[PDB]
Amino acid sequence: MNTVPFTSAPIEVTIGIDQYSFNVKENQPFHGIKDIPIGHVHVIHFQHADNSSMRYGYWFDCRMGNFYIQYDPKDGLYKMMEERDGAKFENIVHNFKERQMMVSYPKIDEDDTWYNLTEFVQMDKIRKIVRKDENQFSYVDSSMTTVQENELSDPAHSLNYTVINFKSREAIRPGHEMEDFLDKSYYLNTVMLQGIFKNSSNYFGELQFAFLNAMFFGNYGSSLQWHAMIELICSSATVPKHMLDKLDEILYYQIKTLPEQYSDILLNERVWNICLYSSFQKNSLHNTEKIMENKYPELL
Amino acid sequence: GAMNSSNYAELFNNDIKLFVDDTNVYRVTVHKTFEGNVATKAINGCIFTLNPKTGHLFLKIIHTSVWAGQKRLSQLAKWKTAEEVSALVRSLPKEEQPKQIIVTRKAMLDPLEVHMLDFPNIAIRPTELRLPFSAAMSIDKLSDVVMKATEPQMVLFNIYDDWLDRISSYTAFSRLTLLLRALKTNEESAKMILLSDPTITIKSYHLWPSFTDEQWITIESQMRDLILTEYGRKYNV
Ligand SMILES: CNCc1ccc(O)cc1
Repeated sequence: MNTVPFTSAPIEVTIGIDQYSFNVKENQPFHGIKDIPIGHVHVIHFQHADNSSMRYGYWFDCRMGNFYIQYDPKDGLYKMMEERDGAKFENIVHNFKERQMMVSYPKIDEDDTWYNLTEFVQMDKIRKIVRKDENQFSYVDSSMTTVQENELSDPAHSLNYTVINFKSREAIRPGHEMEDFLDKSYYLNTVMLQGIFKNSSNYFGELQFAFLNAMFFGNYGSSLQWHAMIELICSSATVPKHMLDKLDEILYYQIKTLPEQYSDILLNERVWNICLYSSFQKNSLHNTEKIMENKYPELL
Repeated sequence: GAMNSSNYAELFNNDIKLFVDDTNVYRVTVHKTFEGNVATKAINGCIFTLNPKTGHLFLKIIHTSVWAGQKRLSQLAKWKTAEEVSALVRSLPKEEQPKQIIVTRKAMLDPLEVHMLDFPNIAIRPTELRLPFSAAMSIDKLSDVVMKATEPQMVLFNIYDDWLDRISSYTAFSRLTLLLRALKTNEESAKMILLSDPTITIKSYHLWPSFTDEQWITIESQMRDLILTEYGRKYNV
């Protein structure tokens, strides 16, 4: 189990860690989160009591270093930092536990939700989408735009998701105009799986990262990216059977975890109705289809 | 964006553009089989591609052989249309390639947009107008060349005959759409009106009769009266 200490909590803020979150009052003695399960990526995120715009946060993996949070009153936000002095870090963490000023990552032992949401997410791939190689953790917020969005302005702050475009040079073979547009098995398997992602786990990883960014920050271009990668699979007639079964699990926990009051902006009617009911793969998403009908029969 | 009543006059500026109408590409008769089941038989069709400014028509004849052994023909028809429009643009010199292609039916957007992927500076546009270009097979010389074809064939016509010697493109397109509107609403009457006077003939190299300016006015009035009447009959007004 690992720890992320906080120097202080000078401004009222709602702190999230993965799918959990806590309300912290202005200058309440708060000094970190403990018992964070080692072995997965994690996201610690913030929404100030005063500005319910701009959700922001940091992707990190505790194995890659000792990380902590500290409020910056010039830039006005909680920043993640790395402590390289391992001794000085065990010391702060111990003294803060001793004083019991830390919340415990509140995992139920029965609950695999976070594992299911993050099965294929790797810190190494995150740092290629969020390029900032001087830090081992990755910052994301509500307002960041994606590379594809920018193409249609500051690239340093860009989500370098893999660009997917059904009416592109990349999407269609010369002479297979109709075949490939109706049956994207070529965009999916040859150009994306074997070409760019190399395997389905990296593909699934970016898909899962995109969803989490849309859920935790309402990042609109991540939502676009998540739907695009769902649609590419669902619109391919030929998909490895292992991918289909894992996709149904992936989508199931994502739908299960979504706050009910957000389905309106987070779920694209067209893609889902096409995936669940019109696509080649209508029959391959039994669990995702059952939970969608019993929870959001409206959108359908 | 979409072409509509407001941006209508853009058709007659000097940006090259083509209308594409796919309505007559896949044409069937529907009959009964020995066992009493219904079956279709395809007849020859055409892509109707027209430059509204110059009257040049690129009538691409779709021979029934192109459907042989193919499923989901109505969907395939839209892709074949795009495939042939694509090839037509790619056959033309650069300075004759259109800057826009306006499709009379929105289902053509995606097929044309994919066949034209590599042609990113040609804009594919839908339209809100109710253009009567389906009636093109009511023009005898066009229906004739389509039904006689024995192989895929491109036949070129000027759909305005020689009108532009004397009237504007705007006026020429308005005459064309009025004539086709009438032929669509009541072909038999429309055709009666055009041929009634045996002394007005159609030149071998023309599609329509050699009316004088005055006789076109009478004709156009008669085609307007036809159209209004049929509407009252349709709706009881
Ligand atoms: C020639 N039809 C457009 C097109 C589609 C795909 C492609 O790789 C190149 C060109």
